[PDB]
Formats: sequence, C-alpha cells, structure tokens
Amino acid sequence: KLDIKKTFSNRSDRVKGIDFHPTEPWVLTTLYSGRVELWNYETQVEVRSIQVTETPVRAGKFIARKNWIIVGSDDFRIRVFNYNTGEKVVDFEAHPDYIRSIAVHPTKPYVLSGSDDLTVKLWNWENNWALEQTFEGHEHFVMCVAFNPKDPSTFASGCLDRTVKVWSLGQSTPNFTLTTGQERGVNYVDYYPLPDKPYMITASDDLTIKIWDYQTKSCVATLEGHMSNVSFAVFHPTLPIIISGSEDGTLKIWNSSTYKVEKTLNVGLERSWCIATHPTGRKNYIASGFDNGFTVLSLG
Amino acid sequence: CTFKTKTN
Repeated sequence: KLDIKKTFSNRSDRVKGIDFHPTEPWVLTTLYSGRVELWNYETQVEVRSIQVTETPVRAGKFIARKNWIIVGSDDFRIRVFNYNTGEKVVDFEAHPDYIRSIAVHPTKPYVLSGSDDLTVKLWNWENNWALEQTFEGHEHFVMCVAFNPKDPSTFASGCLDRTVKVWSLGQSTPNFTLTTGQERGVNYVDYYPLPDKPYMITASDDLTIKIWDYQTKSCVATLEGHMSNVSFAVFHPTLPIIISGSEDGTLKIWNSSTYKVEKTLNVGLERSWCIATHPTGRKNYIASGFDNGFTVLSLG
Repeated sequence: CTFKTKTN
C-alpha cells in the first residue's frame, strides 16, 4: 500500500533528536556531538547550524508559533534559539542530570522536560521560563514525555522503572500508573492522535512495542519485531500505521489494524535513535535519526 | 555485563 521514497539523507555524527517544522520544509536534528542543525529537505540545503554545547543534545523541538527551537542537553541545560536570527533566547539549568525528552504544549506557553533526575518539569515561557510544576513519582530515568493531543491538560511519561504515568497539569499525583510488563523499562511513549481509539504506545529494550488503552488501563497488544533495543514507536498522523526504530538498525512500518510489519527499511546508517512525523501529514513525511546521520522519507 | 547505563 506504501510507495516509500527517499526524500533526503544526510551523513553526520549521531542524531539523538529530530523534529519537523509544520509550515517550512525543514527538519531540526540534535546531535551527540553537541551540534544542532536545521535542514531544508526539499532543496537539500543546511539552513542553519549551531554548536550548542560539547555534550550530547538528546532533545529538540520546534516552537513554530514563536519562531524558536528548544533543545535539552547532557550538561543539564535547556536552551532556546530563534531560528530566523540564530539568537539565543534563554539558557537555564533545568535538571541536575541528563534531559531525555522535551514536549511543547500545542496552545499554552508550556514545555515539559523529562530527566534522569526521576522527574518531569513544566516550564512557562510567559512567566520568564519559570518552573511551574515538578512531577514526582517515577523511580528511574524518565525517557520520554508526550502531551495527549486530544487532551493536552494531560500528558504521559515513559520511564526505565517499567511504568508509564499519566499526569494532569496542576495535579501532584498521577492520574494512573501503567506497569508495562516491559521489564527492561520504557524508552518511548506516544499517543494515537485520532478520537476513535484511546490508545498509547510504548517501546522497550525488551524488544517489544505495546499498545495500551488509557481508559481501561489495559494492554491491547504486544508487538515484537526487532532484534535489539526499540528506540521509539509512534502512530502516524494520517496513515493507519505505526513506525518503530531500533538499535538493530531497522525502521519497521506496522499495520495499525493487524499489528503486522508491512515494511522493513534499512537506510544503512547503523543504529536508529529518534523519529518524527510531519504534523499535518504533508507528503506523509517521516524522518529518523541514526548513528551515522538522518533520513527523510515520503510515504504514498 | 551486569549494568549497561544509557549513555549512548
């Protein structure tokens, strides 16, 4: 069903974070070398690059409505840059340990960061980037945070403590805790974006991807299709598929109805670490970051 | 190995 085309591939140091701009044909990549890059994948031209730090930058997102990128790095800092001028906007110590993941609220001026310090923190850019809340309860590194796109007053965190917690902004205790049975912990969590299913998905070092119903708080399915740690698994915004990537070097595209792998892709950049999908499904674009660079693919 | 901390 899929006519997959290679749009652009770029060789670089290990890519740890990746994101699509919603209106410009750009991807942001954040590298293990401390560099962050903005690429136009249609013209294949580097728009901007910034040496942010000497430590890995694991997390990076566009905040398009503010013309910003926001990045989190192993030196404990969150930094924000204006992508039009290159100007640094803010630079602060966010956690006393590595930052694994950043999520940006779709309508409110809030950012979440998930950290090895066992917490998620909420920052408010309309209050001078003040720490508004710290979410405590996890017992190992918080690897991934994601707002519920259908209800962004709530969000999920995936953790190496083998749980996903779902939280409410303004509330100190989680709504609930899912014990994943993923005994090597959770590396990633993502929400299904459409109203027809109240589903989330987790990826683990235990080789599995699991689909969860957040209303019944039950596991719908366990999908095992990789030979090494699964770095991520996400629902596509417009196609009935799931995309996963692994330290086995593959991307897999799963049918989201049958839970079968429909395509296995080896882009030849060694281990896969991160994923993004174009937020409005433009050309059904997806992009993944690897040890040896990144690739942008269109799906037809 | 007993431990493989997530540093990569």
